[PDB]
Amino acid sequence: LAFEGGEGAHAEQFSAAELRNFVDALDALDRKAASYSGLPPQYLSSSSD
Amino acid sequence: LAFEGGEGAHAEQFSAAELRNFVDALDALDRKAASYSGLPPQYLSSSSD
Amino acid sequence: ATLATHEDVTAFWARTPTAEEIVLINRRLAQAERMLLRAIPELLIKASSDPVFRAEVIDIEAEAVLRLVRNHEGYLSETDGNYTYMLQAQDPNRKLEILPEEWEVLGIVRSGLGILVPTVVLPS
Amino acid sequence: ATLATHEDVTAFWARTPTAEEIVLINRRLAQAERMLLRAIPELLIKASSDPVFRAEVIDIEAEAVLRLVRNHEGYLSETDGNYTYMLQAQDPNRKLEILPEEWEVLGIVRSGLGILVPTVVLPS
Amino acid sequence: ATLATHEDVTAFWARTPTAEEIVLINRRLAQAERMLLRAIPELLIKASSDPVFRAEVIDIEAEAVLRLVRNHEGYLSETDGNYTYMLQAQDPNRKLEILPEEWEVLGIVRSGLGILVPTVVLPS
Amino acid sequence: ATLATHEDVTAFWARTPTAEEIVLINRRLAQAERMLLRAIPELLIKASSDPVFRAEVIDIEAEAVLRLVRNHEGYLSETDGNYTYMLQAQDPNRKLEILPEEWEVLGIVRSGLGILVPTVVLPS
Amino acid sequence: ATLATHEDVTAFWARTPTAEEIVLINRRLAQAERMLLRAIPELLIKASSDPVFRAEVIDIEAEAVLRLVRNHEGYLSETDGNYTYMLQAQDPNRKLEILPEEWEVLGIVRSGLGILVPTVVLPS
Amino acid sequence: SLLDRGGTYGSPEDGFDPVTVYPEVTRKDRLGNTLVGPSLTGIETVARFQVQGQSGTSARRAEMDDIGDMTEQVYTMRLPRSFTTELKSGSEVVWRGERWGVYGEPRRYKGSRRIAHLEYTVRRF
Amino acid sequence: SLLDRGGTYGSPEDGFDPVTVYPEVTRKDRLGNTLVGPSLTGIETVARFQVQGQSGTSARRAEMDDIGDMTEQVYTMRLPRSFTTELKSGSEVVWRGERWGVYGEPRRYKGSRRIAHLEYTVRRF
Repeated sequence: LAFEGGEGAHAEQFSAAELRNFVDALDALDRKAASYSGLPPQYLSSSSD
Repeated sequence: LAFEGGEGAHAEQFSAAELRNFVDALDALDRKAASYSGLPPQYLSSSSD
Repeated sequence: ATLATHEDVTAFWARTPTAEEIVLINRRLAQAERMLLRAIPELLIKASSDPVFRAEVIDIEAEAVLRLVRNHEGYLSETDGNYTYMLQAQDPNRKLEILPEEWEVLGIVRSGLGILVPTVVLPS
Repeated sequence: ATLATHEDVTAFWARTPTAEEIVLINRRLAQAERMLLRAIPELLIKASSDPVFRAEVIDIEAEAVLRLVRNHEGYLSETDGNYTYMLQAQDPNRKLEILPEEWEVLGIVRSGLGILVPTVVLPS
Repeated sequence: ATLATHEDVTAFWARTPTAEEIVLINRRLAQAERMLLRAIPELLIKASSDPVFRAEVIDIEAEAVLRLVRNHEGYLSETDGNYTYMLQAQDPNRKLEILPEEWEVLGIVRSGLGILVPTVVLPS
Repeated sequence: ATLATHEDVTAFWARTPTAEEIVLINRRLAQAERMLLRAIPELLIKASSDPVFRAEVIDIEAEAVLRLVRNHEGYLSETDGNYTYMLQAQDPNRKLEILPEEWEVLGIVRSGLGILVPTVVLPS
Repeated sequence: ATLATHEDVTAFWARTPTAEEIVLINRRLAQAERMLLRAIPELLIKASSDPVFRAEVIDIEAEAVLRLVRNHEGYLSETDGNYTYMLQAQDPNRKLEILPEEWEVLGIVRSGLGILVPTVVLPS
Repeated sequence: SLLDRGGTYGSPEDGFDPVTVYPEVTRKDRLGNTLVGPSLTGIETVARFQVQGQSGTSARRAEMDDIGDMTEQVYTMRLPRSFTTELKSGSEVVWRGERWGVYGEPRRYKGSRRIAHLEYTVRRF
Repeated sequence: SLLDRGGTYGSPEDGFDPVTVYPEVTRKDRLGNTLVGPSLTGIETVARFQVQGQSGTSARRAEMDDIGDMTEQVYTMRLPRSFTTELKSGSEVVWRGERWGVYGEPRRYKGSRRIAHLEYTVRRF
């Protein structure tokens, strides 16, 4: 894109929200839900050993 | 590319969106879908052991 | 003759020219005419068909010439003791031009955004 | 045809125009009318039935001409015998314009946020 | 007649106007009243029924005209053989307006925060 | 009538006002009282029974009018025969205002910190 | 003989040149003709065929020269007994030049984007 | 332009007063001497009057009592350039209802087309 | 430069009036005295005239009534430097169809080769 715009005209952007800022709370609530229930860890945390 | 610059002209970019930011949520939802269904971890969350 | 005439320029100018400034006004009107006619090849067909388009052309020519003949001697001040004046420090009226906001009136609008498109010739 | 007349521009100027300034004011009112009509196609019809809108167009035309006939051929100062005057350092007023805050009275408003939309033709 | 009158503008100006300046003040008062009325459609109903609110409208109209008619002739300095003056650096070529501090006295006020709301059509 | 009177403004000015400056001072005192009476609805009630508070109001008004009236003609210099003078510089944009510290004398003040509070309606 | 004439320059100048200025104009117009004829090798052929193109070449030659002859003595001011004048300040060290927009009227243009192309000789 | 500003006899600008102006006419006396004086029919116009700098040897002469109640008054006087008629020595003006003589010929200032004008002096004594 | 501007008698520049200039020659009178006066053959040219003589001891003399309808006018006068002839004090000028005497010899200004010029006075009474 090419612009006549000048005299201080410029382009800038708002950043994305990082969705892992919620996912690392979803992992923390799966640890609590496993702790309260006493299920084997792999029933909730399917990446665990 | 050599340009005339009589305004004080300059080049700019809007940045790329990082597709990993959505894959962070696709991983989280595969762990939830696996956990609710009770399937072996590799049926859904195949990023697992 | 041109669409506008020296009677138009001497009406937007609040003053009457000498016969030496009249030939300048005619020469500048003939220069303004060709700029509009080159930008809009239809100009004479539009100006003979539509009276409000004619009205816009007539005073875009008259004001374009008025920007040059206004104070064309280049004086800032004069005196001879019993009288004197001083003018505003205007920017020099260097060349005949039509404003961007005058080109909007004839409908020859221009985009301030354009695109550069990269090309590569495709294989056989 | 003008709704406002040189009596309106005179009433806002307080000074009385000479026969040259009357011709100038008549031609610039016929330009200000024409600028508003080209932006507001309803203008003459609505001004014939809404009497407060009629007052607003007349005073906006008279303003638009007044700020351009006021101190034309703009002197900064003059003297004559032993009398002398000097004016405030005004804008070199050289163009007929209607202000954004006058277009808002006619009911037309410049939205200062607009968007560029990317597009690509969908395949077949 | 208008709500304020040329006696109010005279009383705040502290000079007796000439008949040309009375004609100017009558046009400006009509413009200032109409400018308030378009923003506050009940203005005349309030001013007919609350005498304290009426007094605000009277002085806001008189002030809005006064700052525009004060030195409208635009001299910075004027002189003869034995009397002269020079004025402060007042604003040249100024405009009729009502200030934010006058609108809030009339009970019109506008926020310094506004929300852009992203919206998307929900599917069906 | 107004709490303060043109004798108060005259006493702080240390000049006798002319017959029209008396009218200006009375119109300005009417504004100054009306501005205080909006911000402190009980103003006249407090002034009826607290003489120290009344003594403040009587010269918060007279100071506010005097800041405006003090050089209302807007001169910087004059000459008369062989006599001439020049003033210190002053703001041309003079308007009737009560200072933040004068509101603090009236016993009302802003806070320079305020909190924007995010809210979302809770589900049901 | 030269395509434009000292009468063309005189018409745009609105002063009668003295016999020394007539010689100067006759040298300068031939310099303008060479300068155009080097950039457009067909100039005189195209001007013999197209009278609108001829009119542009005539007025570009005349106006390109007029930028030099206008105040060529370099005065800012002179006085003569009572009489005295002063000029709006204007460019020192002027020389014969054709503007980018005058080349565009002659139908030739410089683009502001060019490519530097890396190259390496391929082996054998 | 303070030149050609003045308006018209029914409605002057601020700096200008309405005047009736009686241009030059030539007459014979009883003995055939050729005299000059004001016409019997005057044009109506507007004029700009400013006090002439009567000083020193001429300031004491403003009032006298050697043979009668006597005074001199001197003003420079100028007419808008739309007034094409030229006044001459011994032409007269009615200003403020009083009658004033043009004194000497007009002074011609001619430096350039914009500046060019005539200024007169008038006296009453 | 203002010293070299002027045009020609059939078409002057802005500040210059066309004139016929009669340079001086000497004649014998009846008794053999030699008198200066204007030549019979005039030269067509152009000249720059400016007002003069406004000092209080001379401004009084502009119109008189002692023996006749006498008036006196004074102007400084300059020809463009292309006019190589010099007007000695017996010379005369026809300006606006009136005949004006040169008055005293020309003033010479000579500060440098570009400033150098002659200025005259003309008078009519």
